[PDB]
Amino acid sequence: SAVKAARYGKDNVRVYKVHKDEKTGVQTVYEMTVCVLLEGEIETSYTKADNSVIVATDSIKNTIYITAKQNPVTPPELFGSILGTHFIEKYNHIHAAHVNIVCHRWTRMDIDGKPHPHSFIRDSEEKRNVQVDVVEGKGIDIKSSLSGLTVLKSTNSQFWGFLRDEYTTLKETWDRILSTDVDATWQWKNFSGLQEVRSHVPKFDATWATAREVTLKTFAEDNSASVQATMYKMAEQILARQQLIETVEYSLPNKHYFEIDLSWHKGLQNTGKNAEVFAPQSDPNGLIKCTVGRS
Amino acid sequence: SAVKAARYGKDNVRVYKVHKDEKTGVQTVYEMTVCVLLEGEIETSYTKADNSVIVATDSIKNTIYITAKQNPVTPPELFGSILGTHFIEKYNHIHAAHVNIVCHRWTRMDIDGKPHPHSFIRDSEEKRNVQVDVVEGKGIDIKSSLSGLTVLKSTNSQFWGFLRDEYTTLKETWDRILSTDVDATWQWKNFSGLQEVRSHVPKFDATWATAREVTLKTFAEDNSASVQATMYKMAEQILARQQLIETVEYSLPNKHYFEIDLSWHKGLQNTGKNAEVFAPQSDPNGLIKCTVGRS
Amino acid sequence: SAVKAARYGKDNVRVYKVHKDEKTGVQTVYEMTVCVLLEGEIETSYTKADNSVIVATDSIKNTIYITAKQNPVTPPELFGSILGTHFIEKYNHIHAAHVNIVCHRWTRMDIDGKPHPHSFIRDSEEKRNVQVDVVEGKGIDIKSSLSGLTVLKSTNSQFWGFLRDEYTTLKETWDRILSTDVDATWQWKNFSGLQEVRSHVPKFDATWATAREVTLKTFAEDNSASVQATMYKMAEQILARQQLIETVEYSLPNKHYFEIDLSWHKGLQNTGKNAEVFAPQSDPNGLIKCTVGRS
Amino acid sequence: SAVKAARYGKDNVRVYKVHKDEKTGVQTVYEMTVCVLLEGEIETSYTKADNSVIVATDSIKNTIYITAKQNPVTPPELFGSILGTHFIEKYNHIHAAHVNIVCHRWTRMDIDGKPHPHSFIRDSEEKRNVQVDVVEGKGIDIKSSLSGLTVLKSTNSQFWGFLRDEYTTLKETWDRILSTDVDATWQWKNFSGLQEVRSHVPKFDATWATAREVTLKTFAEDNSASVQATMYKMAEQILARQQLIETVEYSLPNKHYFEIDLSWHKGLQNTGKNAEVFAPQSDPNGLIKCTVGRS
Ligand SMILES: O=c1[nH]c(=O)c2nn[nH]c2[nH]1
Ligand SMILES: O=c1[nH]c(=O)c2nn[nH]c2[nH]1
Ligand SMILES: O=c1[nH]c(=O)c2nn[nH]c2[nH]1
Ligand SMILES: O=c1[nH]c(=O)c2nn[nH]c2[nH]1
Ligand SMILES: [Cl-]
Ligand SMILES: [Cl-]
Ligand SMILES: [Cl-]
Ligand SMILES: [Cl-]
Ligand code: NA
Ligand code: NA
Ligand code: NA
Ligand code: NA
Repeated sequence: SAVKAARYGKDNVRVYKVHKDEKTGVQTVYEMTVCVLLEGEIETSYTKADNSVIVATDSIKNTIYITAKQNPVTPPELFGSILGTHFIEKYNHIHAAHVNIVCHRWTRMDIDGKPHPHSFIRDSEEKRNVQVDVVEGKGIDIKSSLSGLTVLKSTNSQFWGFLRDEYTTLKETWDRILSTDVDATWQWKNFSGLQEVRSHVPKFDATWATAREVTLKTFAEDNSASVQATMYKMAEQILARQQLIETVEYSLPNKHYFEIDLSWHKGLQNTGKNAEVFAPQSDPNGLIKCTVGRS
Repeated sequence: SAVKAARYGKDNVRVYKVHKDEKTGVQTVYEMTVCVLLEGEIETSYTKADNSVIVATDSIKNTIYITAKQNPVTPPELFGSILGTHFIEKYNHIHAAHVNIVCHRWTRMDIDGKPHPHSFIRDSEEKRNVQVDVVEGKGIDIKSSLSGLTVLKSTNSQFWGFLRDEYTTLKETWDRILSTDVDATWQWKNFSGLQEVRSHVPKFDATWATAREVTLKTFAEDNSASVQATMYKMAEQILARQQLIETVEYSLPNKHYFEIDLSWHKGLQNTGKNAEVFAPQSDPNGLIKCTVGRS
Repeated sequence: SAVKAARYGKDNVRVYKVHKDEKTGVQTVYEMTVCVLLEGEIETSYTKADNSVIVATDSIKNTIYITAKQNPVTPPELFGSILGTHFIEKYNHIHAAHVNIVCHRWTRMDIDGKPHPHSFIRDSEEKRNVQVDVVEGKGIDIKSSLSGLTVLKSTNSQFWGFLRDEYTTLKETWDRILSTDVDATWQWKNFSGLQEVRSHVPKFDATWATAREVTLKTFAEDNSASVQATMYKMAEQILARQQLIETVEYSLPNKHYFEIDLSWHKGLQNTGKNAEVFAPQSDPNGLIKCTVGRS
Repeated sequence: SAVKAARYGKDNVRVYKVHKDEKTGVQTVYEMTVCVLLEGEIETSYTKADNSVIVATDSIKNTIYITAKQNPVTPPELFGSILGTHFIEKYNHIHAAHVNIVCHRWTRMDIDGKPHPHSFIRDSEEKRNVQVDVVEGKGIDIKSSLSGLTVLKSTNSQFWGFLRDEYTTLKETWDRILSTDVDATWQWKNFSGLQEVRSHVPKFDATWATAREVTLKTFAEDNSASVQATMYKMAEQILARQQLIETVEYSLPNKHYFEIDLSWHKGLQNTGKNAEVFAPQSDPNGLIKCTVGRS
């Protein structure tokens, strides 16, 4: 037997950081969940009980807190690059660090029309994430994403013209509900190291904002021929707006809302043009994925 | 053996309804999860296998859809009163209906600064709920609530002066983080029946809005001496603003964020006045409850 | 405004305890989640910011650990009685303690046919719970329960003879699947205090075992006319077997498995007597409740 | 812009199947959740709104039910191979099918010491899974797994000798609790097609059973030097026992149970040799992974 691949570390490390402007009194909070997995010359911990090569996962947890104390935690693309670089520079036998960060929303409260200096609201479960892989000699690969963005439009979605055979019961339609939970990932070009990541810092927040805006506008305005077609249009625009992105991936469930035929009850009309009451379906659901890159 | 209490019905009935203004093109969606449990002269279904007294739970599900087709679904206090009244009027041997409604957020999207006519976003997991108990001869009792409103303030929360004995390790503090998931319930005065509920329809949305506003402002502005003290002030204001409410109940977890002592590492200062990085605790949590009524 | 009711404490306190027999080498583990809420003369913490009446929730957490160190944690009915008695005896102004305990399964592993001395498996998510209310001057009220016991039978369940009207579409049936998650609660007669609870210690484990056995046998052997009828038979037997129980309550979802008509595809027969493939429904579900007591 | 990768299908398809022996009266149930994603020449559905290349996801759902009606659903490795082969053979432009199956436990009840003919219990949340990738011209790749197997041992776990530096606070230990949720995957050698899979049918259930047995025995009997070391020993044995497996992967969380120092309270001794009461930690957790293959 041989170890073909090994990685280990600390998952589900919850971190909060507060920034206090002494000038203005204004406080800003950041809350994340962090995962760090390491690889390197660690095979003997598995094969020979040799713990001397193990940086304890508890020590990894400590490091995350220390790094957050001494560095900015935003944008998470920078924080994660700093964190991963740390492990491969500090430990000679560690050659890769895999850092995943989930950012939780704490949005400043408006009270009486004015931004409150130190109160916040979790205004939805949408997340901003990063995956950062720091590999000794091979630079820094960053995948940024948004997830848990739940949307619905009540009309201007169509689905017709699909393949019909002896397994098909689905009726063509020119007017349906479309609802999904958006998972969108943009993959940056490889960066040579931390100096290069630092050089692009302003692009990370801006690109996140553009991706969200494009997603929302396109969903709302597209007279959609299918989930496939709509999602392609989203990906095409993001790539057009940020040249340092190599690929954009979307993964979208099609969360079905079914018509309910009530005609058995006193001839009540609740289908097609007369559909007002629908049954949301918890399962099953369509799942549609696409990765779009440059020609 | 005797049946001392019995109730039965359909839970987790998901319902969507759309309203279409043909004038303006504007669509509005409502999505709920509904539970209906019935009581009455049904003991023999349990004791004698006599199913003749059972209105099938499947029929209850059908009724919910039919009622939603033929009536307004908002405010949920009205919808639930209509639904419960239906069962006790229609079936001679059914004498109580217990209706629980959870309303899910579908907030109209702003695209380019303009309200979109038919696209929506789930802008958080906060819910608006109602519990309606319709009892033959005893009217309609309505409890309205908001839940899942998650908030945090980074300062202006204190906790000092509490009882100290040989079980106490907690240090007094003059500056801490306060974070909670708000569950707030207001109980209306008993209504004689549907005509009376209809007569008060405008008060339901207005009171929900006031309760939310009061909760948020009070949390943000109170230099809090304890969760207990802050929540009392919220309840006092709601009761003052709506005379048709008899009681207000709050149930608030105290979701702890712990300081992390980093002084073992190079003398790093991260406690008291120097606290910047904290560890959110998933469990355990304080749980603080209060019911406030009129003197 | 006046405080009509108030309670506060610590929820979600996870506790593990190990017992080591030095004779035999055999270890036994117990794992619980505990909630303790207190009531008494504490209104001024809410109304006047008077924290002097508050036993901090952190201190409540400490107490739970200390009590578990110094006392047996099984049966949970005894542990919870000891814990609640502590608070009302120790603090003059605390007059009620409400203790909820959820016991998690750690079942000893069989390796090579022999019981292992110190390895355990979580052999399902079924829980054994207790709710203990200790009220100064009014003794100790104990509700014991099992929950999360998920069962299914593939035949010998019928549902016919129910009320049919213009809201009914459900077809009568003589052969269906029946599946549920059992929640069963037995309420003990009031106990005068801790000495009395101690006097009945052997009955707690025995009654839990009987309730589970009766539930399982009755479900498996009853040619069920309805959930209502089957659950009544379970409750009747428990009450017959343990005289110190006053009431038994069951709450049972009816988790539907629907036939799938495949006849549109090449005349495939998959309904009634020919039903082999079914669609489990996640929602909605029937919910059936009964409380049975003594005549 | 170009489509670099695309896949789509139906997720969360819940399926139940019953087998009835008319001889003996004995019924056996199977319950799964199935996901099928397809790839092929479908780019134009995304880029040109050309739905003619789409086999509707609703039709995929129908197919799953039809296939389950006409074929055995066990072992899931066979069912998934049949299902995936179907799509690539039936549709000329579909060239890959990705089939994921989660099998849920329905274990026959023992009532009075005898196996019941048609009643079942969900005896834990452990799953048996398969991932089957059927690729036109490249055969059938099957990954089998077990997941959600939760275990704990109260002693005979050690962790000492690890790297200590200025980020390390963790104390070496010779006696700790070890608890994990086992996720174990075995990857079969590529199969040329369905005839070859059929030829190995008996090996699938047998290998699943061996993997579970080896996992459980090794966990219980190993005087563990680390999670890394213990998991390696599990993987080595599986590979030794089944030659048609190419790799074994384990992913194991280290779910921490912390000592609680109670010495501040009346000198109570609850650490090291005197540790009886521990605090289970919900987060963070160690995460340890290994892929082991043949030399
Ligand atoms: O947008 C859609 N894409 C699909 O592939 C599909 N299949 N069924 N319904 C569908 N709707
Ligand atoms: O606001 C608070 N109330 C309490 O009762 C308490 N106990 N510990 N900490 C606390 N904070
Ligand atoms: O056992 C049942 N009880 C009910 O009350 C019911 N209603 N529909 N189906 C049902 N099955
Ligand atoms: O078994 C373990 N492996 C590890 O890598 C580790 N790190 N901390 N604790 C640990 N325990
Ligand atoms: Cl779909
Ligand atoms: Cl608290
Ligand atoms: Cl039902
Ligand atoms: Cl670990
Ligand atoms: Na290195
Ligand atoms: Na009536
Ligand atoms: Na007292
Ligand atoms: Na093909």
